[PDB]
Amino acid sequence: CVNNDTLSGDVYTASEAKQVQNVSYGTIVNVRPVQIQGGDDSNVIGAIGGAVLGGFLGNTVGGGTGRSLATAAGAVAGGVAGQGVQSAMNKTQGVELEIRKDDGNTIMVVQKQGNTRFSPGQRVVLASNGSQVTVSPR
Amino acid sequence: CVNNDTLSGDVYTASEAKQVQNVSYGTIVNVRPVQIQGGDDSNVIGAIGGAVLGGFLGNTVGGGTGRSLATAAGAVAGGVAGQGVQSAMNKTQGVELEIRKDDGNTIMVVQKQGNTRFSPGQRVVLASNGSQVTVSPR
Amino acid sequence: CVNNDTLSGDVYTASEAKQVQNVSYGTIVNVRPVQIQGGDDSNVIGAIGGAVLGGFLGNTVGGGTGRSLATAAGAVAGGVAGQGVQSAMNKTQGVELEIRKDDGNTIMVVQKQGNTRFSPGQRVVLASNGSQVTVSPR
Amino acid sequence: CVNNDTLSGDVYTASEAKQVQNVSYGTIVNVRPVQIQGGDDSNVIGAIGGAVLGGFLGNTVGGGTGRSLATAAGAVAGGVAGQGVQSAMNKTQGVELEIRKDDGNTIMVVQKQGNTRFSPGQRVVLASNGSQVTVSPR
Amino acid sequence: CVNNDTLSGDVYTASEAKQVQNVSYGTIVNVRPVQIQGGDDSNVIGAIGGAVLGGFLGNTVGGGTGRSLATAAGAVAGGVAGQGVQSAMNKTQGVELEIRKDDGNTIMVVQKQGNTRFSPGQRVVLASNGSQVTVSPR
Amino acid sequence: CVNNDTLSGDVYTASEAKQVQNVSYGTIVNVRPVQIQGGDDSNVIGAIGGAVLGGFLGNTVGGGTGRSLATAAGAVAGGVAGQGVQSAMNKTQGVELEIRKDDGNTIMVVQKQGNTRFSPGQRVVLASNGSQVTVSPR
Amino acid sequence: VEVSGNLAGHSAEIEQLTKIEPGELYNGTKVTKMEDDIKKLLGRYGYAYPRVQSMPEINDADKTVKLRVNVDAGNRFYVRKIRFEGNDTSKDAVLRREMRQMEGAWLGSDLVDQGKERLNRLGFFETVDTQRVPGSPDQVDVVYKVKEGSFNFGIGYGTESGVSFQAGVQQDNWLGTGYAVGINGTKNDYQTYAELSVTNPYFTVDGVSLGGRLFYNDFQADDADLSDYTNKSYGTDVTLGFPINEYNSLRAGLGYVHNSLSNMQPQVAMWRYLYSMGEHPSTSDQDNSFKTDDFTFNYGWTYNKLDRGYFPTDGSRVNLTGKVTIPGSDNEYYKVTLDTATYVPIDDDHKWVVLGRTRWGYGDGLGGKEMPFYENFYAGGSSTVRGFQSNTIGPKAVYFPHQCATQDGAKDLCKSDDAVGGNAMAVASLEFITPTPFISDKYANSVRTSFFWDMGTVWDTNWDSSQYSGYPDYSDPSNIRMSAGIALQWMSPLGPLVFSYAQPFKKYDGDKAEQFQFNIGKT
Ligand SMILES: CC/C=C/CCCCCCC[C@@H](O)CC(=O)N[C@H]1[C@@H](OP(=O)(O)O)O[C@H](CO[C@@H]2O[C@H](CO[C@]3(C(=O)O)C[C@@H](O)[C@@H](O)[C@@H]([C@H](O)CO)O3)[C@@H](OP(=O)(O)O)[C@H](OC(=O)C[C@@H](CCC/C=C/CCCCCC)OC(=O)CCCCCCCCCCCCC)[C@H]2NC(=O)C[C@@H](C/C=C/CCCCCCCC)OC(=O)CCCCCCCCCCC)[C@@H](O)[C@@H]1OC(=O)C[C@H](O)C/C=C/CCCCCCCC
Ligand SMILES: CC/C=C/CCCCCCC[C@@H](O)CC(=O)N[C@H]1[C@@H](OP(=O)(O)O)O[C@H](CO[C@@H]2O[C@H](CO[C@]3(C(=O)O)C[C@@H](O)[C@@H](O)[C@@H]([C@H](O)CO)O3)[C@@H](OP(=O)(O)O)[C@H](OC(=O)C[C@@H](CCC/C=C/CCCCCC)OC(=O)CCCCCCCCCCCCC)[C@H]2NC(=O)C[C@@H](C/C=C/CCCCCCCC)OC(=O)CCCCCCCCCCC)[C@@H](O)[C@@H]1OC(=O)C[C@H](O)C/C=C/CCCCCCCC
Ligand SMILES: CC/C=C/CCCCCCC[C@@H](O)CC(=O)N[C@H]1[C@@H](OP(=O)(O)O)O[C@H](CO[C@@H]2O[C@H](CO[C@]3(C(=O)O)C[C@@H](O)[C@@H](O)[C@@H]([C@H](O)CO)O3)[C@@H](OP(=O)(O)O)[C@H](OC(=O)C[C@@H](CCC/C=C/CCCCCC)OC(=O)CCCCCCCCCCCCC)[C@H]2NC(=O)C[C@@H](C/C=C\CCCCCCCC)OC(=O)CCCCCCCCCCC)[C@@H](O)[C@@H]1OC(=O)C[C@H](O)C/C=C/CCCCCCCC
Ligand SMILES: CCCCCCCCCCCCCCCC(=O)OC[C@H](COP(=O)(O)O)OC(=O)CCCCCCCCCCCCCCC
Ligand SMILES: CCCCCCCCCCCCCCCC(=O)OC[C@H](COP(=O)(O)O)OC(=O)CCCCCCCCCCCCCCC
Ligand SMILES: *C(=O)CCCCCCCCCCCCCCC
Ligand SMILES: *C(=O)CCCCCCCCCCCCCCC
Ligand SMILES: *C(=O)CCCCCCCCCCCCCCC
Ligand SMILES: *C(=O)CCCCCCCCCCCCCCC
Ligand SMILES: *C(=O)CCCCCCCCCCCCCCC
Ligand SMILES: *C(=O)CCCCCCCCCCCCCCC
Repeated sequence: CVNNDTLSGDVYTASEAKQVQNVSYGTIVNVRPVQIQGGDDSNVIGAIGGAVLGGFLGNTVGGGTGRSLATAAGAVAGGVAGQGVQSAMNKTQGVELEIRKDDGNTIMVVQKQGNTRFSPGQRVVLASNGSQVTVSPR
Repeated sequence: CVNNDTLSGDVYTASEAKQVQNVSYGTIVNVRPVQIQGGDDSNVIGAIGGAVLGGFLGNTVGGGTGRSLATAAGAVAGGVAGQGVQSAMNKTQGVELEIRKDDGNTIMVVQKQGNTRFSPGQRVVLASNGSQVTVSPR
Repeated sequence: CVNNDTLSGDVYTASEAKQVQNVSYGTIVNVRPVQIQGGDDSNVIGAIGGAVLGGFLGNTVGGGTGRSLATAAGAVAGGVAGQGVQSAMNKTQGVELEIRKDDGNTIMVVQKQGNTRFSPGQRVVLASNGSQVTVSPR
Repeated sequence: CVNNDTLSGDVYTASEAKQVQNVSYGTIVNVRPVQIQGGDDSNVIGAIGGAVLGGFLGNTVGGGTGRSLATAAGAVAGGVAGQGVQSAMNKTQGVELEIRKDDGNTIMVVQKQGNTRFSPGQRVVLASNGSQVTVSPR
Repeated sequence: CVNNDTLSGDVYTASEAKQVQNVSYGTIVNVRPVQIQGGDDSNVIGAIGGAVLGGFLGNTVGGGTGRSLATAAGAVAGGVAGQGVQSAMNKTQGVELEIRKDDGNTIMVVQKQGNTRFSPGQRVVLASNGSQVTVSPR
Repeated sequence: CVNNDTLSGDVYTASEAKQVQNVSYGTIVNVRPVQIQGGDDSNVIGAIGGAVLGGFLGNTVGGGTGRSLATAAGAVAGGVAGQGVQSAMNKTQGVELEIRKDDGNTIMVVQKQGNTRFSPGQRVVLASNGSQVTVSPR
Repeated sequence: VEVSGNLAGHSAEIEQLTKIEPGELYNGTKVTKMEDDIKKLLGRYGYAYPRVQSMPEINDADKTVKLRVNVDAGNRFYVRKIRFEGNDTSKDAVLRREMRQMEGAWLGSDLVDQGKERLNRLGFFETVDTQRVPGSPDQVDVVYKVKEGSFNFGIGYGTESGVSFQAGVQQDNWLGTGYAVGINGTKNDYQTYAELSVTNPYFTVDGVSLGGRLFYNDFQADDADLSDYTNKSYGTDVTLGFPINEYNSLRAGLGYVHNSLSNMQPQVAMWRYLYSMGEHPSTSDQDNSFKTDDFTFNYGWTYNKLDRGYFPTDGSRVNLTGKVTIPGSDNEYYKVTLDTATYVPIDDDHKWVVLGRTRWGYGDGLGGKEMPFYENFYAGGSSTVRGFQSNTIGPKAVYFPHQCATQDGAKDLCKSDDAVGGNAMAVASLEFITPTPFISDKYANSVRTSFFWDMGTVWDTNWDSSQYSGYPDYSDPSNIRMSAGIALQWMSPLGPLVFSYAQPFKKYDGDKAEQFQFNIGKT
């Protein structure tokens, strides 16, 4: 279970605490909702977790040869269901915003949904870093 | 199961969140549907997952020398079907977009089908980065 | 329990005692509460401590083969709950402070909430290092 | 079962999705049909998969040193037939397109047959990249 | 069975698909027939494939020491025949073409025989690349 | 036992002896108490040390599988409590000092509380090295 | 950009082979690459010396950098002779392929720059050094220069055989011809191996490799915890070897072994074998000399993918080997041994490592005759399945009442529990390597540790249970033996080290155990 809970404007990593952050000001246009994924392509740990638990269920039908077959068919089926479920617990609701800076530009940034509700037009206060940006309200 | 799910205009990898990415504008022509193949050509993981399930299935017919032949022919047929069936669960719909940037140029970009349906003649905003571009509507 | 305790203004790493820290002065705007994450994204240690205690909790039920099923399902469930509970033993309160230096600028910095309670409009004495900043109130 | 299904203008690899790639225009002359090889020169896998099944078919005839001859003759025959049949599941129909770009030139590009049938005299758009070109009709 | 089936003017490999190749024109003189060799000089595989098969054939004749001599004479005879038949199964019919480019030159190029029967005097096009040239008719 | 004992003004490491340290002077303001946390992020020594001892305390209850359950629950609870106590013997009292150098500046530095008592308003002899500083009182 | 010079046909392609996007600031890499996409190509135009050098006008006022690319083309010079001096063994043939311009071709210094360096990966030069025809201005050479038996002594200590010596002379160049001649000698509790060895690595110019092995394995059993039998064996093997992949190899050869089986502690497991061959000495007295001469054909295969030789944590390593006699010697049999290895690192930072080595075997006597007992497989021990005493796993023998002796009243098959081995072997072990704590984290990435769960199953494929009721069927297909524990391995100036402690958790009666084992020197 990847802990992709740090992509909020309401949860910071310990890598960026007690560190100095530049501040810019800007207004906001076009809030729209977007799902956010994370992790690896392959999901190795979920694969084995599925495979073993789906193997030990294979033993529990038949006996002789029909058991030896089912304990492998269940194994590969559980292996597939692994990757099928692990990549389903990283889907996290979120938002994507483009914002009009008072410099006079446009950028867009994507964040996890939080408690705050954005609107099309709001004075949001950027925090910048070495190419890491958060969008706080008001 | 390869996850070619982040190729949509609707899902972002966790490496592309809380980042500054530029905004350009453009109009759109030439939308046509195209399929996307994601993953590796050799595709070895499914070869084993087919070979073993087709090998244990070879231990179910005949006996004596006639069982070894069956449980080897079944093994190679399982391996062949394995590579054949895995590389056919990465096929994924997609679109080809011919967008005219308001600068005055033309580029095309391919992008997994999502839920929103593009049209012949629309305004899209290019969320651009170091050669990764997502085309959102409006 | 990865030691994410040195992210306050009341506790220092031993790595930055007996070193030179510059002093800047400033006033403060818009304190808001935030949470802080720390440690790993994968939580390897919680995985083991959930896996074994979910395994040996499987052995207490059933016998024969149905024993050998529960004593792995419990292990995988414990493995999930391990990462589940470790990454909830690090959510710690904190604050985000935007501060205006006498130079004429603005920055914001994020810290672990301690005992003292900042105020909206005050004087804070910045300690600066190689891009480490702390806020003491006076 | 190596996957040569990317060689058409109707399928893209995953490494050519969500990227910026230029567009040039042109007309078409001299389309002619061509077959397309692919993959390996040695067929080291078809050789093994043929050798094993050819060996296990030699055990079924004779007894003693009359069998032990067949269990090797069958192995060599299966080994040869392996390469013989594997390099027969890579023959793919395709086309050879010669096209005049509007800049004033002529080039020729080869591409796997798909659904659309190109015509002698038409307009096609050249999707260009870092020395990769795909030809879409209309 | 070395696959020199890509050496025609009617088959392309996988590595040279969907790429831009120049076009040059020309006429043709002096077609003549020629054979083509393809493969290695050591023939390390045909030797073993003939050796084991010629060796097992020794175990059928004689007894005692008389067997253990025939099972080596047969082995080296099979060794000779293995190379004698592998490298006589890579011969391929082919042609050797002189062409005069319209640019003003004369070059020679050699190809595998296909279906079309060239003539001394005809217009043929050179799909050119970085030192690989295929001569298609018209 | 993490050795955070060299953080006083009355103790030096064996690397910072018999080397030249520059001397500067200053007055002192704003002394306040601080806690110093010294050592590793992981506490991966008392974690095992508590784990083993918490384990053997498990074999001493129950009987059979109910024993083998406790001989692991004791481990991780013994393992976790190991870190919780080791990180409680690295806390050390200390002070924060705002010194004005007679150069005309201000800096701050923190130290392990020793036997001398600093006060707000006094003369101190800042000893300096390659970005290492101590503050002797006099 | 700008072009100032003669490119012989790359004048317009500057914005395509050597392009950037306007506005990009002054770069030392993405502006020098504009120089260096035509600096190497031009040896494809037969041009010998492609010179590209660009010195902008660095303008600061409103910040445009006007590049000026002076490219002057080389010329068409050729490949006459390739000349190596001082070296009597290195060839002008292989030291042509490891360079990239063949003999008789258009030649250039800059497009032979793809050839000079790889010549040193032969492993025998100290340096690999790198001409117009002397006093003739058209044809040209490419030249190189090269700068070019040490004893070794090994003394160890251990648990499996305790003390352990090595001493042998190696000289990897026989008078200047590349033959690899090496000698070795080892002594410990059970065997003393004193071997001579030769090799020619290039039999064929293309890679075939022929080695002839003269060995001598003066072995002994009792000290090695087995039952009693003594072996002084001498034999000689020759094998071919031809590279095919650089990730592979292959071998075949003819191997003659000669053994002197004697001093046997009478027992059924070997006395089945004696009958079937044709030797039935006294069944309770030990003065008997069974002599074998086995000729035997052999073969193999290989695969290497690991990135780092020392403390490797990447790739995949494989091995196969088989063997069979001709049916024209003393004992006739065959043997098939398979090996595996796999170091899977989960991420680039490389602190989590996964390793597991699978091994399989099988042997048989062909015409109803039996595999020689000294050729069997042994499992259990430090190097394979930690926790159980060396060799201790394998269905035990059955001593006869001999001189179990008639002084105490022995009148039957005295059931014994002594390890002998077996003919079908299968060992798996999944290992899960973890970081190195408790030392300074500056250098806490060296001394490796892992937690492991090792299995091992050898059985007698022909053992009987029709005839042995009070004994189990010693051919059970799932008499596995798992074990776990810990061990610490590393490097120190006193050789290779490891210390262990592995608890045997699962086992059967008759299976000994050995919780703790160490390694200094060699095992
Ligand atoms: C969909 C759901 C999921 C899938 C599966 C679910 C299954 C559900 C129900 C299962 C019920 C089960 O009980 C069935 C059963 O196994 N039932 C079987 C079971 O009973 P149980 O139920 O288990 O209790 O066991 C018995 C064991 O039988 C025999 O055991 C002997 C030794 O054991 C004995 C003894 O000495 O007698 C007896 C035993 O009691 C015990 O005492 C043992 C003891 O261990 C030691 O002695 O000893 C062997 O002799 P040996 O050791 O000394 O050598 C013998 O080998 C022999 O008998 C040797 C045979 C060998 C035949 C070779 C065929 C290869 C074709 C390739 C050529 C093309 C070239 C390019 O040779 C002969 O028999 C000589 C006869 C002369 C003519 C034969 C044909 C020649 C060529 C034909 C070409 C055709 C062209 C058109 C062996 N035959 C045997 O074990 C059986 C042998 C007989 C042939 C059947 C016809 C198949 C034709 C298909 C090919 C089409 C060609 C175009 O069946 C097989 O080798 C299967 C081989 C399939 C291999 C895959 C195909 C590869 C190629 C396909 C093309 C892609 C069988 O009788 C039962 O079969 C029977 O009751 C008869 C009944 O029909 C069943 C047979 C099943 C075969 C189906 C396969 C077809 C599709 C494949 C699917 C993957
Ligand atoms: C808060 C909760 C915390 C828990 C702990 C706290 C307190 C508990 C402590 C003490 C109490 C406990 O000790 C009681 C007990 O153990 N009591 C048992 C204990 O006795 P003692 O207490 O020691 O005295 O042990 C004895 C063992 O019993 C049987 O022994 C046989 C061999 O024994 C023999 C012989 O004949 O050879 C004789 C015997 O005398 C002895 O000699 C032995 C000898 O030692 C060696 O042979 O041999 C085995 O046959 P075998 O060798 O061939 O294998 C057999 O297993 C067999 O025969 C084969 C079994 C196994 C089949 C399992 C597959 C189910 C798939 C589930 C998915 C759902 C949909 C897809 O199959 C069957 O038995 C057929 C049953 C069909 C129904 C199965 C449930 C599915 C329901 C959903 C279906 C879908 C429709 C909705 C085995 N059954 C068995 O051992 C039991 C088997 C029966 C099924 C339970 C029904 C309801 C369960 C609900 C769970 C989920 C439903 C939503 O159950 C189990 O193996 C455990 C199942 C684990 C499932 C986990 C799933 C993963 C969860 C992951 C979450 C994400 C039993 O007498 C007692 O149970 C009985 O007298 C009958 C009783 O009714 C069943 C027992 C309860 C098990 C359930 C608990 C598990 C929960 C998970 C834990 C983390
Ligand atoms: C939501 C619900 C959740 C579920 C929760 C519950 C879970 C657990 C609860 C506990 C109950 C469970 O224990 C029941 C049970 O196992 N009960 C069993 C248990 O009893 P107890 O537990 O003790 O109570 O064990 C007993 C022992 O079983 C038998 O043991 C014999 C040996 O025993 C003997 C001997 O003779 O040597 C004697 C015996 O007395 C004893 O002494 C033993 C001793 O151990 C050693 O000596 O020896 C074997 O013969 P052998 O050694 O020579 O091999 C025999 O297998 C045999 O003989 C060999 C079999 C061959 C079967 C395999 C082929 C299936 C095709 C699937 C793919 C399609 C292909 C493209 O052949 C036969 O059985 C002959 C049958 C002839 C007709 C076949 C029709 C099938 C054709 C379908 C075609 C469809 C096309 C579309 C074996 N039969 C057997 O074990 C039974 C065999 C029956 C045949 C097929 C019927 C159904 C097929 C469904 C397939 C769908 C197709 C689309 O069933 C099986 O092998 C299980 C097969 C699993 C297949 C997994 C999928 C693999 C492929 C994946 C595809 C995606 C059985 O009686 C009981 O069976 C029976 O009660 C059978 C009964 O009638 C019906 C059972 C249906 C099974 C459903 C499970 C599927 C889910 C899979 C999960 C991953
Ligand atoms: C994702 C691809 C992985 C494919 C792996 C397929 C392996 C198939 C194993 C079938 C086991 C049957 C063998 C003998 C049957 C028997 O009676 O065996 C007898 C013995 C024990 O039975 P008794 O208790 O009756 O003696 O062993 C077993 O039953 C073995 C347990 C099998 C269940 C484990 C499930 C698979 C292991 C882990 C999966 C690895 C996945 C890898 C992911 C990349
Ligand atoms: C990709 C092409 C690879 C081709 C290789 C084919 C493998 C051939 C194996 C045949 C085994 C028969 C010998 C013993 C017969 C017997 O009766 O054996 C009997 C015993 C078990 O029966 P008991 O319970 O009676 O002991 O063994 C088995 O049943 C073994 C299981 C066989 C199924 C394994 C699946 C095939 C190979 C696994 C995949 C390897 C692919 C690797 C690719 C990289
Ligand atoms: C974070 O989520 C870490 C991964 C935890 C493992 C999750 C995988 C669950 C496996 C389920 C197996 C179901 C088998 C179904 C067989 C039909
Ligand atoms: C992601 O989807 C990876 C999955 C890899 C294995 C998928 C299942 C393939 C096995 C099919 C085997 C069929 C054999 C039939 C033989 C007649
Ligand atoms: C720092 O906090 C490291 C902590 C190490 C892991 C401790 C977490 C305890 C795991 C509890 C597992 C729950 C068991 C559920 C059984 C069904
Ligand atoms: C993808 O196309 C490659 C598949 C891997 C090799 C499988 C080839 C099948 C071998 C058939 C063997 C036929 C034996 C004939 C006996 C005379
Ligand atoms: C592609 O061709 C792969 C090489 C396979 C080797 C082919 C060997 C042919 C067998 C000839 C055997 C002749 C036997 C004569 C004995 C007297
Ligand atoms: C330097 O100080 C080294 C680390 C010291 C480790 C001390 C471990 C203390 C263990 C206390 C046991 C309490 C366990 C209670 C569980 C119920």
